[PDB]
Amino acid sequence: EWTGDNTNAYYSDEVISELHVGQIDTSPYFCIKTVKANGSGTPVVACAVSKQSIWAPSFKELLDQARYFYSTGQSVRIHVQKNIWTYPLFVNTFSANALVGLSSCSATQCFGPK
Amino acid sequence: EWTGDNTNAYYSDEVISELHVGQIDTSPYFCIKTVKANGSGTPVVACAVSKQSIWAPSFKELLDQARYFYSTGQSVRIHVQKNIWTYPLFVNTFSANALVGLSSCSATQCFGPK
Amino acid sequence: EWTGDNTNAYYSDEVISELHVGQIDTSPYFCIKTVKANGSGTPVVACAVSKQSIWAPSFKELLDQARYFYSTGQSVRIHVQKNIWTYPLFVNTFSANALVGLSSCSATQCFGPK
Amino acid sequence: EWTGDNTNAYYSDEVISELHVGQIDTSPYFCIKTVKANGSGTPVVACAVSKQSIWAPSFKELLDQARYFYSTGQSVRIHVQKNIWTYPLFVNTFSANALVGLSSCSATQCFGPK
Amino acid sequence: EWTGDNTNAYYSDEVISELHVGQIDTSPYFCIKTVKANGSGTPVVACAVSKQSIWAPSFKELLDQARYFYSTGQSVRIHVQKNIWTYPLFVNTFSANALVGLSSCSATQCFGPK
Ligand SMILES: CC(=O)N[C@@H]1[C@@H](O)[C@H](O[C@@H]2O[C@H](CO)[C@H](O)[C@H](O[C@]3(C(=O)O)C[C@H](O)[C@@H](NC(C)=O)[C@H]([C@H](O)[C@H](O)COC(C)=O)O3)[C@H]2O)[C@@H](CO)O[C@H]1O
Ligand SMILES: CC(=O)N[C@@H]1[C@@H](O)[C@H](O[C@@H]2O[C@H](CO)[C@H](O)[C@H](O[C@]3(C(=O)O)C[C@H](O)[C@@H](NC(C)=O)[C@H]([C@H](O)[C@H](O)COC(C)=O)O3)[C@H]2O)[C@@H](CO)O[C@H]1O
Ligand SMILES: CC(=O)N[C@@H]1[C@@H](O)[C@H](O[C@@H]2O[C@H](CO)[C@H](O)[C@H](O[C@]3(C(=O)O)C[C@H](O)[C@@H](NC(C)=O)[C@H]([C@H](O)[C@H](O)COC(C)=O)O3)[C@H]2O)[C@@H](CO)O[C@H]1O
Ligand SMILES: CC(=O)N[C@@H]1[C@@H](O)[C@H](O[C@@H]2O[C@H](CO)[C@H](O)[C@H](O[C@]3(C(=O)O)C[C@H](O)[C@@H](NC(C)=O)[C@H]([C@H](O)[C@H](O)COC(C)=O)O3)[C@H]2O)[C@@H](CO)O[C@H]1O
Ligand SMILES: CC(=O)N[C@@H]1[C@@H](O)[C@H](O[C@@H]2O[C@H](CO)[C@H](O)[C@H](O[C@]3(C(=O)O)C[C@H](O)[C@@H](NC(C)=O)[C@H]([C@H](O)[C@H](O)COC(C)=O)O3)[C@H]2O)[C@@H](CO)O[C@H]1O
Repeated sequence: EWTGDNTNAYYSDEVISELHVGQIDTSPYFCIKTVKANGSGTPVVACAVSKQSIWAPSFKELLDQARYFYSTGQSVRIHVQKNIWTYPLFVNTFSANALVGLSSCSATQCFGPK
Repeated sequence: EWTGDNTNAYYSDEVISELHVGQIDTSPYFCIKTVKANGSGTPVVACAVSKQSIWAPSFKELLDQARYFYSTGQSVRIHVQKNIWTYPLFVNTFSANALVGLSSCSATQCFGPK
Repeated sequence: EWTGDNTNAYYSDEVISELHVGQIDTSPYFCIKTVKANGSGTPVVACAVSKQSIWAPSFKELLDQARYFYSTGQSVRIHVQKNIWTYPLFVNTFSANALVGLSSCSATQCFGPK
Repeated sequence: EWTGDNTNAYYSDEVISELHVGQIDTSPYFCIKTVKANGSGTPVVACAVSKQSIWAPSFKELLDQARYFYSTGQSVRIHVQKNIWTYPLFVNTFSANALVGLSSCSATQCFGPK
Repeated sequence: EWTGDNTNAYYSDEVISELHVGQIDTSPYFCIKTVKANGSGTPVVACAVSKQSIWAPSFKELLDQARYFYSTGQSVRIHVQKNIWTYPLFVNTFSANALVGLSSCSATQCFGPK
């Protein structure tokens, strides 16, 4: 598997606006919120939980890269795979998206799979 | 278990104002204090111990997040599980609360379980 | 093997312009895009992939160093080994270049092999 | 054992003046120096040594926390256990104080065992 | 062995001018160049190789301490042991000096072995 599989969803020109970290089922997890840098669209919520999903190996690098991007506030493309999380109250608070990639976006192009 | 369980407590629009690191019983641990962004209400102290309680496997993420929210001074929702730590002079100095989550807060809302 | 083997290629006076982090084939990975400080020449793309290639041991060090040199926008020499990644989609989204070294530069020389 | 044990000694309103990193008999170590924020008293020196003494599990948590309080220069409470390091030249260079905790100090009381 | 053995060599009031990360013989390594803050004297180049020499255990501590001092630009004392590294293409580019510790320096004194 790869972040750039067309079986994943991505969203260009996003700013990570909120950040949460917590625990579920003996696993640490974090979620981010992103909103469009130009005020449009609707927000995207994605999580990563450290020992679940096929994306578990990525957890610490994702979290670290989320934390960095969140602090600079730059334009980023956000990559997810839908319909991964299953605890109903959890997906209610956040969503069922699994974070799978982050790409910095210039004003013209983004630096990730497309 | 889950950070967002209803058996836990949360306190919104807090800002982390104190941070302390030590060791207890061969265990790294940290403690934070939080005060209302407006300065009213009663402070919240919560603690994480790296080898103890169901919440140990998230020790370092929570430390890393508590540190980041500590430096920015931003307003956050802090989540605890009360009546966890039992060494009475530890508890007297700090709390019986286990830290189990940290969410960023917008002025709108906070990005965490309710 | 060594970063400064003549079987490797390097590009001085570059600026890490873009950063992407993702997961491929159970490995967390990152790529960078470096531009000549002025606008000259063609960009170079280079990836490091946890647990993959002979350069795997250096993954975390090159990821932290890249994060730094990218936060500063300072001049660097970037060292690569060509034709390492073989997945044609990944190679077309990025490059086959394995990142193998990163050097700061002053106004005259860069601090690394050449 | 605990940072807060009355058999341990501590110092309020310190600022981490210096920071040093080295190795001694197999172990990475670091030493800090603190002086009172008002100029009073005499400097405190404290060291932590990896894989050595009962405080060894805290080495990296304590180093990260020492680095951070160093970078900010904020007022802190340093907790130590005295007479731990015996290496005569090392102690004459720094001290035999083993670093057992770090506490933030704000307008009101220092956040830690008192 | 100890950073401050008089069989080692040190230079005070230096600034970390350049940083390089790379890999050699399956081992991440890094090197630094230091110049007198007053401009006097000749640079010192020192390196740490994560798998080799008796200073291996402190590889990561020194890496983290070098990166911090390099980012503040503050004056330091660098300690090295001469004539450690043997591979001539490596020593010709950098040095045979192994990095063995780092101290922060006042305008009057350095906090470390003399
Ligand atoms: C000139 C003009 O008027 N352009 C606007 C645009 O606002 C908008 O185009 C956006 O910018 C780029 C190209 O113009 C990108 O292609 C965007 O396309 C994607 C993206 O984010 O990269 C493609 C991606 O596959 C889509 N993701 C999914 C799951 O379908 C997303 C997504 O559809 C949007 O970002 C919306 O996301 C949310 C949650 O709101 O877009 C593109 O957004 C263009 C859109 O058609 O409308 C023009 O008017
Ligand atoms: C197409 C199809 O329907 N195939 C079916 C599956 O629907 C079916 O579903 C799985 O059954 C398992 C047996 O209980 C599990 O319950 C699966 O859900 C869990 C899991 O254990 O893996 C339940 C668990 O509570 C979840 N944890 C959290 C924090 O939410 C996990 C977790 O969500 C996932 O591990 C991570 O996300 C994913 C999707 O990877 O999901 C359940 O899906 C299964 C047999 O019952 O196989 C086919 O028969
Ligand atoms: C009077 C008495 O000891 N009764 C106990 C039961 O309570 C006991 O479960 C224990 O509760 C104790 C206090 O009532 C201690 O918490 C026990 O051990 C420690 C531990 O080391 O694990 C002691 C230690 O002081 C505690 N650390 C701190 C910072 O307070 C820890 C820590 O609190 C643990 O995480 C427990 O907290 C929770 C809710 O998980 O507990 C603890 O075992 C039971 C078996 O011990 O039967 C009686 O002996
Ligand atoms: C005699 C005197 O000091 N008079 C006043 C004091 O009111 C006050 O002195 C210090 O004020 C601090 C509060 O900000 C602390 O209360 C000091 O108590 C401690 C401390 O640092 O917490 C208590 C601690 O137990 C002591 N540690 C040890 C090993 O004994 C330390 C220590 O004695 C001092 O920090 C000095 O140590 C060194 C190396 O310098 O003190 C309290 O003493 C302060 C208010 O203005 O100054 C005087 O005016
Ligand atoms: C006011 C002004 O313009 N300049 C002064 C200088 O006089 C001063 O020079 C330094 O003064 C220091 C404190 O007095 C030390 O004496 C320095 O000597 C050492 C050192 O770095 O610690 C002593 C040390 O033992 C020597 N190391 C070895 C292996 O011999 C080194 C070494 O010789 C030098 O660093 C030169 O090395 C190279 C390759 O360049 O010197 C002394 O340098 C100045 C700081 O340089 O700051 C002002 O106070």
